Amino acid sequence: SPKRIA
Amino acid sequence: VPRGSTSEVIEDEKQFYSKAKTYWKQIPPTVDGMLGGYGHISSIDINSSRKFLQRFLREGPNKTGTSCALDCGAGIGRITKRLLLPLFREVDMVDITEDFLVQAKTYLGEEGKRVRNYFCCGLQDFTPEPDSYDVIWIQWVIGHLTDQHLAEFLRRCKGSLRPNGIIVIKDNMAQEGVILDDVDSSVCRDLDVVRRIICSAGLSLLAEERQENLPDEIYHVYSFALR
Ligand SMILES: Nc1ncnc2c1ncn2[C@@H]1O[C@H](CSCC[C@H](N)C(=O)O)[C@@H](O)[C@H]1O
Repeated sequence: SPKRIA
Repeated sequence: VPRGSTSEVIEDEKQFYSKAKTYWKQIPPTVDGMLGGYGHISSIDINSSRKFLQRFLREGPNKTGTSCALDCGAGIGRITKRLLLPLFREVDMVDITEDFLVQAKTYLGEEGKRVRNYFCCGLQDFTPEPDSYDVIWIQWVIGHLTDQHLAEFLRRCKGSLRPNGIIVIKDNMAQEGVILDDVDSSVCRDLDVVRRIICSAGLSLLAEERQENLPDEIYHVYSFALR
């Protein structure tokens, strides 16, 4: 999915 | 030194695939589930994808047809519903998660009667029929394949394109290198890595576009049109 940059 | 291949970041390939399967089995079969808590961005995404795709549907020698599309990692059919069904006579879906394809039959409603094949399979195990698809749409799933399996899948996709057909990849891109997410069991690759893999598959770029109007905090998303 689209996701927060780790 | 950044990593340039999945073989630098995947400890155990069988576990990389098995953990991802378990992960998706426990995600709700909803748009918000498909988008990782970002269900709200779906309309921004679909509008952009539509504009991107329409560039290839113009009349002329190279016009992409509108008989059949393949939605890869389709999930419940978010993209099938809003982008592909309106533009293609038929659509096939492929996804590893059976519960999503079952949900799709409800989610897609009456228009879903034009979904022809629901393939429940990993992309790494899927060989699309030769000469079958005008558009092969691969969105938010390439990070679930190893580099070797991604290259191989793209080769198989090339063989399944109708004359004038295209493959579209739309996915998360890393600023640099190849980054493992060990929770969903996926990787995020930089643009150079993805382009390398595309080239390895015997494909060329027709167009590349960054997705605009996304939340600042998420990975950048790019679309690539290939043949
Ligand atoms: N190896 C694999 N082969 C095929 N599908 C996979 C896969 N690994 C994960 N998936 C599927 O990838 C999807 C990621 S969520 C994104 C869904 C859809 N592309 C959309 O943008 O709405 C899930 O439906 C999940 O089941």
